[PDB]
Amino acid sequence: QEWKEYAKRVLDEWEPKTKLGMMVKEGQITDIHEIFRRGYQIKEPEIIDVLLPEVNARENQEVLDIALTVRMTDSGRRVRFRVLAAVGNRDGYVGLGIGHGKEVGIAIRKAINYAKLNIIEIKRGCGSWECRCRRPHSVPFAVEGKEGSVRVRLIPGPRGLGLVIGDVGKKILRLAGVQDVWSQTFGETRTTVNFAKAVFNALYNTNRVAISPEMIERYGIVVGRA
RNA sequence: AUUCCGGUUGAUCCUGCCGGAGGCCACUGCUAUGGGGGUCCGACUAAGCCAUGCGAGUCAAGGGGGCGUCCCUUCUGGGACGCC
Ligand SMILES: [Zn+2]
Repeated sequence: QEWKEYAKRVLDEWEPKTKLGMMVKEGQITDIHEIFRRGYQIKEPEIIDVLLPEVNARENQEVLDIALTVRMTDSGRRVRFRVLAAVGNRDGYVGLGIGHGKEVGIAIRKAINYAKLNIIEIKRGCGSWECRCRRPHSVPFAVEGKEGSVRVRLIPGPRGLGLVIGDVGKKILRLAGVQDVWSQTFGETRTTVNFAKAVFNALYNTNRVAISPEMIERYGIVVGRA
């Protein structure tokens, strides 16, 4: 219950500034599923700390890309660090973020904060021909997501099959809780930022697919926590 | 595993090729304790050329002969089984 007591400490010594922060602090909101699909803005990392306190674990925190960028000036070179990171719990909830700094540590901190701010909620299940089980071990059905030039299609896979995707998408899916999947990617996958954002968009798009009431039972669809 | 990674810029995103990464066959450096199973080993260039030995024989119950043994009447001539 270390994460639970961490959440209690945050809720104690946190002073809300936004409407959603006030809702959480006063107690109108108790479960993270309430802050989604309502149009609210998440601008305080303390909200995510309180509602998903496990995202602060190192095992649940993943730094994806570190890049050095240069600005030219009459004096010389101005170096800056761009860090692309991802956080989340290994059940339904994942987030991705970008941070910039004069130092790698500052960039990492800002990227983690922005990933927490951008956290989303996904849907999991099983819709593969070779599995036909009813567990949230893979994506419920085939989805697509594109960022820039990279197009990523995620397809359900049989239980026990590893994550057949690049390293970046593999880490993102592992943080999101998905365990088995097949992938088809087109475009420049070496662009880590675009690849990660395409995987993130593909995971998010699971909520854009209309489904029938019986499909939930058929595919074992689970929203957010399981 | 229905996968990616490095490389064009002071820095970025694309198109595009090259390389890395896996499997199979052929030649080859270094090195090598065993035992089993298999449809492996002068096909790639010369279906180019070959010393020597062997790789197609069998039948005496189709036929007449020769050499040897035996049984012999006994100069006669007859019968067999061995080899040719
Ligand atoms: Zn399944």
